[PDB]
This record gives sequence, C-alpha cells and structure tokens, in this order.
Amino acid sequence: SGSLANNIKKSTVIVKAPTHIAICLYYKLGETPLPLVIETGKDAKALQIIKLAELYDIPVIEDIPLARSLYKNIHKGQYITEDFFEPVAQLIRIAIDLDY
Repeated sequence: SGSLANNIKKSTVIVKAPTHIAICLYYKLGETPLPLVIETGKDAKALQIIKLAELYDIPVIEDIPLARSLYKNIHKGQYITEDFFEPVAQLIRIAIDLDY
C-alpha cells in the first residue's frame, strides 16, 4: 500500500476536469525522456488524487478538454504522445518549482 500517495508526492503537475478526471504527470530531466502519466483517476479515484495533491502541494491545473483527452489516450505508465507535447510543456512550465 502507498504507491498512489508516493506517485502523487513525486508528481510534477496534475491536470483535472473538476470532480471527474485527474491525470498525474511526471517529468524529470535525465530520467524520463518525455513526460509520463504516472497515475490517473476517474470519479472517486480522481477525488482522492486531488486530495493527495493538496496534501503534497502538487500544482493542479484545471483544463477539462486536455484532462479528458489525456485520460482517453495516455494510460498509466505511458509517455505522452506528439499531440500533447506542447500543451503538457505549458503545464510543466507553470508547475516547476524553481527551488528558491
């Protein structure tokens, strides 16, 4: 137990359709060659992801179309594909902790 929470804790950014879908993205320079969907959830699991995001202070961005499209196309453990490269970059840019 705890893999979900540990995944959310290390996440880069979460994109959500409020109360419905949460997509947890992870990108680490030199580890992941592309942004990775490390966790997803619909309905009850989406709400839990969102509570965990709040607990761990993970940036959460509301974007209903993008969250729905990611949910459909990019499964847990899969890297994002070409259509998502730039939309996801924009999430990452707004979410990165500069650490100062």
